[PDB]
Parts: sequence; structure tokens; C-alpha cells
Amino acid sequence: VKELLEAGVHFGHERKRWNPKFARYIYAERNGIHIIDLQKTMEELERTFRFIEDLAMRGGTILFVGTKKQAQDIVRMEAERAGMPYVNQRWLGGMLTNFKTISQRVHRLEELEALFASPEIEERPKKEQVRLKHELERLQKYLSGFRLLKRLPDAIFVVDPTKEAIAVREARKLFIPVIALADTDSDPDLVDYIIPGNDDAIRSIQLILSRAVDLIIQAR
Amino acid sequence: DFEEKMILIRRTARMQAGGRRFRFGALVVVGDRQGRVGLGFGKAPEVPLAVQKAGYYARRNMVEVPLQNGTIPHEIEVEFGASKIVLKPAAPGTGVIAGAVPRAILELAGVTDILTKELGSRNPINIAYATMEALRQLRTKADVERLRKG
Amino acid sequence: MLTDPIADMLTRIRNATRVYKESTDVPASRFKEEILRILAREGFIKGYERVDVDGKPYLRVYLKYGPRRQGPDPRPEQVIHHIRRISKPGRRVYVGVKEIPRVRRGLGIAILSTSKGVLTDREARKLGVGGELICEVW
RNA sequence: AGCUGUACCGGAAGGUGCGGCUGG
RNA sequence: CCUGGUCCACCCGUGACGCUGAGGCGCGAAAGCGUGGGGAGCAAACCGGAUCCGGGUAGUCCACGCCCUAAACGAUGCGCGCUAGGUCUCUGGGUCUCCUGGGGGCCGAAGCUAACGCGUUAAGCGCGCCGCCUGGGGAGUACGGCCGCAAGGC
RNA sequence: UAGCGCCGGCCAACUCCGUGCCAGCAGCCGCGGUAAUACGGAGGGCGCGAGCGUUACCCGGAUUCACUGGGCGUAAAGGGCGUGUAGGCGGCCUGGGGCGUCCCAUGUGAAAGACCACGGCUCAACCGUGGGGGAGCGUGGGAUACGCUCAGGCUAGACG
Repeated sequence: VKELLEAGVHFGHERKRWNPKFARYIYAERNGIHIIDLQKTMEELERTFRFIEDLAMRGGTILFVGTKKQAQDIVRMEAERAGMPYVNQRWLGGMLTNFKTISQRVHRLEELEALFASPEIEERPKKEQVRLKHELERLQKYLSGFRLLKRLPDAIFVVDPTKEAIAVREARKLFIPVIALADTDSDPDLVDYIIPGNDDAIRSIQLILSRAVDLIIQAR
Repeated sequence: DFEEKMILIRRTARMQAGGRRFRFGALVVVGDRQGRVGLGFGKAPEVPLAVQKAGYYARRNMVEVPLQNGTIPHEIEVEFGASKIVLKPAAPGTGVIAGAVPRAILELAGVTDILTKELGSRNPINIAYATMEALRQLRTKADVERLRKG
Repeated sequence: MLTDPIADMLTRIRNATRVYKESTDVPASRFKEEILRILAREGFIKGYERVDVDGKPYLRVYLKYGPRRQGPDPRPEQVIHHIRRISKPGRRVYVGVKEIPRVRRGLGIAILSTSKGVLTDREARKLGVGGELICEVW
């Protein structure tokens, strides 16, 4: 503790939203808000961090899934400062159960990217070039970061297990361990390694992700 | 390594703008007669495509049967929808006593001696699913001991 | 009103297991204590303890579950898959030594209230006595 | 709009009075 | 004015005095009947018009007796125990923005269902008692019995 | 001495010729109006065999009276409601009785039939010898966990 407290990690959602299954992590209630038990957060963090350290040491691959408005930039920067891929724009339905199909799009993006940097572009008059530019821009926006996955990942890291329930379902279906920075309105049972924290509060996500990536880098 | 046989072929129809469109459904069981079984249902415009898809599906939905002396460890009754299956162990030299669907499922699982029964609705698809569910819910002495004592 | 206390305990336990609670509370009785002792000895439940709820004596039962599973629906396997009441008020079931049922080829147990107290099927058969078939557990 | 209990039809491929229901 | 049921607080008294209920007894929308009154409006049957409108008796109303049916429905018998919550609303009590009872609805965990859906007001998990079903039509018809003045009901 | 049924699916076993909603088949689905492996004949093939088919009756499949082992919101099925008689069922803490319940011993449960073993007809049907098993009931002796009854206590149901 003493590092989490100032980051506002232990600030949950209102009484209106709380998931009953999460009740085992509530310390107390104050001022119409819920409070997460710092201690439990601590040992859960220790356990999950041990798991991530072991996986990194073994040379595994972790996918980062954060789509929430404030978390996009954080996920981007934190993921780039490591070899691990990420998804931060919008989780296309079927990145895991339909990995081959999305790999087709990865191949398509690769081929376009190669083509634009080739001296054979003098064909295909300006308008077709503009159409291809639009296509390339779209594929770059949506499929960037995902391009690193040559195959199925080894684990998944999700900022919000509820916002990204589809990704959770896919990972569960394909026996991929799940790491989540859950809050008062999440389902603990659907996550193997859970970090009870905050999904808003940029500070909290910054702290947690920075620590995680530093642990990743250190163990390589 | 895996041998294949068909549960049933059916042809379904859907209305369109003045006409009927036919799609074929196949129910396929796969096994090795060693204590592993799989079931799949494949829907396709054409029969070969349906068979291929059904086999393809069955190859992942995989179940290990805890065989012992080529018979089920214990009796079990299982309800799926409006269908009921009853399975009971048999002494060596009894044979598979089952309908078409249960016999087909159990033979590929390596089961040699069992007494079965179908109750309620006897729709092949639901019977097959009930059989698979019943197979999935089987335990041995070792498993029970491990869970209880630890 | 409450007609069958034993059935009440059975349903309470079943409802507790089906939602994965760590413990449950039940009204106190000697016969119920005996049933829970039999269950604990066979390693179906983590164990029972006599407590007091706002004046009235109760028993708190600590339940046992399986390890966390993988894939969709990671809810662990139950230890008490199925518990059923055999002898009910309005239709009592009494069986001799020769008619003692075998539950799940010995994988399960059955509780007999015999002249020599509450026993399982195995020990009841061993001591060579019959009685009232309370409930079956597997 | 349909259905329904009841009570009547000497211009009864059904009609009307008193209610009731959505199985509109 | 007389009177039934019910809820909450105090936790003061009795110490199982409880649940259900074949028959019986009572209640039972509307329509309908009898012995008397009453009759503004509306209105079966009926009197006329162009082929819906204008009148109009019983009836609708009151007192006392009968009749005892229905989409008499939440198409869900009664009592008790257990099983996540969120929201709206009616009515009580407290240490008053919340906590704790008793009703009426809406979304939904687990679970159940053939599905639609139900889901602490269960159609879930159970126990106790009563009623009812055994393919459609013939048909709630025929004969018999009981009730009723009759239509008719069981 | 070799016959009888069947050959569309259920259900084992396919091709010609005759007729064209006619003659017919049919246990259910249905087949027959120019192709019909479904009618009649022939070739062939399945099944049984000195037997093979048909009709009538009983059980099964029928979990389709559901004790084992069903149900009642919309498929058939909650009484139009209340009060309540008989009946059915019923909180927890100690005792007495031992009716229900359980156990032991013994009598009976004839013979034949069923099961097992051995044996005699050249084998088998058939028969013989021996051994048990057997629901239930009588007598004598034990146990009190549950139901029952008789005593006492409690407040969590109910009532005030």
C-alpha cells in the first residue's frame, strides 16, 4: 500500500451498479460510494504479478485489451514499450474464435503496406490510389497492434471485464487465461487472475499498467 | 485414427420469393474405440459439405469415457429437454443393448456391455445430445475419492 | 407450517450448494446433528458447528466444493451432486437387511436410521440390522 | 375486432339487449 | 351510527392450542322468475322509414323470496421453509438520506420450460392436504337420480 | 418325400412381361390413370422347414393409470369463493411403555411346478435322487434411532 492510496485505486462505482458476486472484495461503504479492500487487492496483485512474471520469463505472449475512452492512449503507450500486441480501438467480434479470418485481413494490410512502398504504383490511376488509401487507412486504424500476433496468444489482459465481455467469452472458450482490472460492477468468477481496482481514474490505470509492463521488461 | 458413421441425414426447407430452398443436416459420431467419442451436427446446402462440416465439428467437441472392463462405472439417468436416457453397467459378455442412436454413440466409445433405455420424446438429435451429456457426467472411484478425501 | 425438518435440511443444503455458499444455517435438533455427523465422516461437507442466532440455537454447516475449472462456466464440480429424501411423512419406507439399497454401485451412500442409531448402508449391512431409509446421497 | 354467460327474434349464410375477457 | 378483515411498535401473557379438507353450511357479476311498488333516461321483442334513423313493452331501480352461470382469468388450489440484486409506487416505524416491516408493478443471478416465458408476489428447490386428466368428434348429448314454479343447473 | 410365406419403408431380400384410378393390394404410411422394385405371371433372392402362413385371445413395446415410473399458465386437466365435520399430516429437551419398525431362534409355508447338482431312457424332450431358496403367518427372546402413546419442561409456529 501507500502507492495505491494516492492514485484513487480503491474508489469504486455507486451502490446502483455493484455486482453482488463482487461483494467479497468490499471493505465498507461511505458517502454513497463503494470502497475496495486494499489488503485483498494487495495479495491478488501479488499472485497475478507472479503469474505474469512466470509467463514473461517462459517467453509467452500477452494481449492488451483496453477500449474505454480514457484508456486508449495509456494502452497504446504501455503496449508499444514491449513486444506484446494490443487492441485499443474496438474489439472486432471474433478475433479469437475466428482468428484465421482476421489473419486474412492482417495479410491484406501487409500486402497493401508493401504495395504503397513499391515503384509499381504508377499504374492504377489517381482515383483508385485514393480508394486504396482509404482502405489502407481503415485497416491501419483498426488492425494495428493485432498485426504482431503470428498465432493465438498465451494470455489476455483486459481493462474492463464487463465492457469487454465478448473478449472474455472468447478467451474462456479457447482456454486463454484472463487478467482483468475489475471494479465494483464486475464478475470475479469469469477471470482467472483478477486485480480489484478502478476502470475510470486515468491515474489508477496508468499506475497498474506501468507496473505490469515494468515487470514484463524486467523478466525478459 | 478416427472412424466415422452417420446418425441421420435430413433435408429441411425454407420459403423464398416464390420457391423452396433445401438445406441438408447431418448428425455424425466419431470415435476410436479406446474411451474417446465426439458428436457433431453439420448444416450445409449439399450432403457432402454437411458430412464434412459435421465431422469437422465433432473433431473438437471431444469426450473421454472412463471405461473399465468395457462398461460404464455406474448407472446414470439424464434429462435433455423432453428426452430421458438411462444407462446401466453390464457384466462381461452382455453386448450393447440400445437403439440406433445410443448404440452408434456407445460402440465408438469402446463400450461393449451396457443396458440403455429411452424415455419421453425420442427425437434423434435430443437423444444423441442426452447420450453425450450422460457420458460427460461419468465418474470413477478414484475421482470421487480425490474430491471427497483430498 | 414446517412438516418435514429433515427434508428442510436436505433442501437447504442443496440450495446452498447450487449457489456456492461457504456456509449455511439450520435449526437445531439431535437427529439432524446425527445426520450431519454421518455426512462429515464420509467427507461430503467440510463440517458442522453449533452456534446461536439471535437467541435460538442453530447449526452452521461449512460446505466443500471441487477445484476451479477451465473453459466456459468455470464453476467447480459439486461434492454433493444429488441428495434425495426417501422416507417422507405420509409414506414411510422401512427395509430389512436384505433390502438395503446400493447407491451408484457404492460410489454413493444411503442413511439408515436403525435400532443402533444412524448408519450408512455399508455399516448397517456390516452390523446386520435394518431400519428407516432416511435419504440417499451421491 | 373476436370470443363468451344469459334473454329474445312473423325481413335469421345470423341480428340485438345486459354484462365480462384479450386468447385484438 | 353499527360492524368485518388487516398492518406496525412494545416483546407483556398461553406453551403446539397448527396445516389441509371428501360431504355439509353460507356467499356468489350479469341475465331470468314470483309476491308488491316505482318508472326520468336507455333499451330485447315489436311498430315505421332508406334499404343506419324515429318511437316503444318487458328489463334496468326498491322491499322480501328464488335462480347459482361465465373469458366467475393471474386461463396459475392452500400453508410453511430456502435461493443474487436493481428500479418505480402505496401504507407504517426508527438513531433520517439512510435502516427496518407489510402490499402493488417493472428488468433480471442461479435454476426451470417444448417454446413463449417464470424468476423472494416462482411457472425454481422441497414437504403436507384437497380437486382434476387419459386421443378428436359424437357431447356437456341420451337414460337415471337430486335441486327448481319455469328456463335450467349438478 | 419338399413345402410355405415374403421381397416400397418399418424388415432380411430386384429385374422383365400383362392391365392403366379397371382388375386388385393393404397391419400403418399408402400403391394403381403408360413406368409400377407396392396389382397378376415368370426368372431370381431372403426366412423357416414336415412344417409354414391367417384369424381370435393375453402380456409386452405402452413411462399410454406413472408405487418403482406421468401430469394440470397457453397442448386434456386447479373446484367460482369462504367457514368447517370425518380423515390425512405435524415444532424441540428429557424420561416410562415397546403398538408400528429392526434382529435372532423355532413351527408352518404339502406333493407336483420354478433353480442348482448328479443320474436313467443310444441324446434331447421325459423321468428319478438329493440340496437349497421362498413372500406371508404363529410362538419365545432382544434394540429404542424413527413413527405411536403416556408423563413432565421450552418459545422459534399460532393465538391474545
